[PDB]
Amino acid sequence: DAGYVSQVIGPVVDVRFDGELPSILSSLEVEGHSVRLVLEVAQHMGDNTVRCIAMDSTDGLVRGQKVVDTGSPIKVPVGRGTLGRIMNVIGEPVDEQGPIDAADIWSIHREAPEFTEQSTEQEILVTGIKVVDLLAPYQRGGKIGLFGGAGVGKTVLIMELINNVAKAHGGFSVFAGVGERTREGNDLYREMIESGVIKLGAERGNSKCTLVYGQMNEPPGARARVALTGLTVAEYFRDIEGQDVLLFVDNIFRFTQANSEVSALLGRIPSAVGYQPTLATDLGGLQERITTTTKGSITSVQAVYVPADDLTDPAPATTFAHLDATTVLSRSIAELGIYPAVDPLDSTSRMLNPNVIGAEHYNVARGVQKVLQDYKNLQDIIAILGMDELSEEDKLTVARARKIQRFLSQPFQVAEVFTGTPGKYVDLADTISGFQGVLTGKYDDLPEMAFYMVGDIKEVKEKADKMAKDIASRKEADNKKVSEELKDIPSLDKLVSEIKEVVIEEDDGLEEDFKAEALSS
Amino acid sequence: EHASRMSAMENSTKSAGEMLGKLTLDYNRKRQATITTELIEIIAGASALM
Amino acid sequence: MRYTIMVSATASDAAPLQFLAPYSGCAMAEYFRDTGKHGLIIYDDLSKQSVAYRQMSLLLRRPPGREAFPGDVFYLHSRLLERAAKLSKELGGGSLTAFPVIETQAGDVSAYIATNVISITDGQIFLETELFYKGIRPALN
Amino acid sequence: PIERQTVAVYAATKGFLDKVRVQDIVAAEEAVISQVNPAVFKILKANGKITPALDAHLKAELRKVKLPGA
Ligand SMILES: Nc1ncnc2c1ncn2[C@@H]1O[C@H](COP(=O)(O)OP(=O)(O)O)[C@@H](O)[C@H]1O
Ligand SMILES: [Mg+2]
Repeated sequence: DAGYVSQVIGPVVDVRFDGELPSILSSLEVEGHSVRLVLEVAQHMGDNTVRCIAMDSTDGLVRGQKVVDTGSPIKVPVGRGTLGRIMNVIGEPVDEQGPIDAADIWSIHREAPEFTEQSTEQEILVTGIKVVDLLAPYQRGGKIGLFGGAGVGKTVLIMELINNVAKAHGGFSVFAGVGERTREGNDLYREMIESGVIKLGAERGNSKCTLVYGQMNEPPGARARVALTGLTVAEYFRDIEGQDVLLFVDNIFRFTQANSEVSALLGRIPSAVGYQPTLATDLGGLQERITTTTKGSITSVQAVYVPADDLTDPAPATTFAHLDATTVLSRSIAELGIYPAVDPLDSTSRMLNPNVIGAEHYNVARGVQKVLQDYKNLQDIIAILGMDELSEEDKLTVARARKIQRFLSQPFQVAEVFTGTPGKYVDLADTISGFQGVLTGKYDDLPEMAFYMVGDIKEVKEKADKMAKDIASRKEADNKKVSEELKDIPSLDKLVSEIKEVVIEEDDGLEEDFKAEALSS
Repeated sequence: EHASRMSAMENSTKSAGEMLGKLTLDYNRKRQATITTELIEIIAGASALM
Repeated sequence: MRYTIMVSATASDAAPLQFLAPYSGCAMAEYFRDTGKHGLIIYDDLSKQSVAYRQMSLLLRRPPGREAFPGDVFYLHSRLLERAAKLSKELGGGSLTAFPVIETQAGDVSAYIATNVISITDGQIFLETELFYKGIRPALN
Repeated sequence: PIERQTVAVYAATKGFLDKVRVQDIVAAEEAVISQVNPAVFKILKANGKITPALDAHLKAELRKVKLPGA
């Protein structure tokens, strides 16, 4: 009736079943474990043995431990009762707010929709980020990828896309935290209590977001299936309630890394640079479910970590064919201080056709990319020689591109604690109007750093007029202010005497604490 | 001045061709070595299963 | 579409089904070659077929070679691409023109599947991304 | 300590350590930490901020200092 553990090697458990093996992808429960240990059948090994991956740690598993087949795959709660909650990979609440109310429980494994129920509709998703909505504009209903190595700004950009797109739109949101830091998953949770996206207590039904978290400490079996769990919550909102969903996945790279960590223990000889042989089809089975169908619409935004800033690597390179907008973030843009560090040339969207976004958005975007590409072909000769042989046609396209480079920078409303600047939402029309000014020489007289970290072209003129006030405001405070004051710069021990001297205890006293922890519990 | 810059920029295209030739020999050696290295990693992982 | 067939083995399809789709698309296109008409076959991402075939071979425990590809991965693409011919006049005179599509990474044509298909095919249309942002579209090197 | 780091970074970012030879900035700030007031560190450690009652009061106390060369 039930099976027993026959082999435990790392996160991969073999379970021997006397009679009627469970199906592949089905969920098994190990009873007698300290925590709830869910296994998922990866393959039939062939001697009435299945090979499984564990959704938790296998420390404490014993050969011979009873394993109960559940008869179905991993089933998670879906519905409005998950809005405002944090789920596990297996659907357990990890926010300590009680059990999750469930309209239905759904298998996290399903097939891709079909070819017949695909949606061929392109409408722009305006994000407020002017480098995005100019050069690589996002599609309302399409898959969006945020590429970039470690520390270029994938999580700040995906945080700014949350409060610029999900903070006011019609449907619901799902954040799938797949194998990233627990600290920033708590930062995202507490930011959405304060923003009112997640409401706690009796106002929980007015939430607009569900978190599904599978962060870095979880075993590779867990992180390989969180993206399927968060997608299942998004697939209920699309298939059953028929409405538009936003699905944010932080590092879809970690889904491919997690399958790669168990892959050799599942008996697979490795593929190229170290990934599993099923790398493209494991990834393709996931991304083909995140689609706009004829029932509703899932606007996916996936961060993709590129390892060692390498877009050639097979896990980022496979993701590129799955997306409708690939915002590529670069370290060289980040090292100059342009934030968001979007590579303006490498970012590609499918909404950048003239018959989709119009001609006055397409030609500005193709004009901005031409001036930035020409500058990179001159920067080979500027960094050697130094722009005194550059024709004053080439000198103007260096000054125009350097204004274009800073004008793609924008202060983010969520990066207000990194950059000391309140964030700017730029509308789509003000982005088109601004870059058409910088391209056609309408703003050639303004300084270069007047474009840096501003909203639109009206705030370049409110910053160039500000800096030309405040550089000639230097010499008021030179000849004075050293002495002769109203004595609110007072004497020495005047400022030392309001120092409330805190009592130092001059010994740690932990052995009195350690005995006190023995008497408690 | 133009005729000594011409002899100076001839001596630096040679120096940037001699350096480019040593780098391409160094790149082909690294190109051959990483193909051997990735292949030994693949056969070792296969021999551990077979 | 009144002249086009589309053979579509998408990303969620099994790796055997993406391996066989250029061959089953070629057999559909070989109908027009063999009956005197003219064909145009396009294998868009033939480099994605070879990844699907490498998946089947490592899982069938066939011995891997360079970048874990099989031994017969040159024979995979050559046996497919050599079916694009111009027939002689006593066989109808029909033809099949192939356009395999190979995606390089950082313009590396020394990659293993890329050197295989460059050997098999007659020409190449190299599209360089540096010319793509200079406004030169089609970005033909 | 963190209060002598920010005072030495104040002495370099408020322009008090140009006119100083670049070879002996290492020995210039060894004066600057030792020749300013030992009570100005206690206020910066207790406040944690360099207050408006102190950023002039320290930059006018970063003038009564003897730097090498000068
Ligand atoms: N838009 C931005 N504005 C200001 N600083 C940024 C921005 N994006 C990234 N950064 C800086 O880069 C650091 C790393 O960004 P992070 O969001 O952690 O990217 P990743 O998740 O790719 O590592 C941040 O802590 C922040 O200091
Ligand atoms: Mg991150």
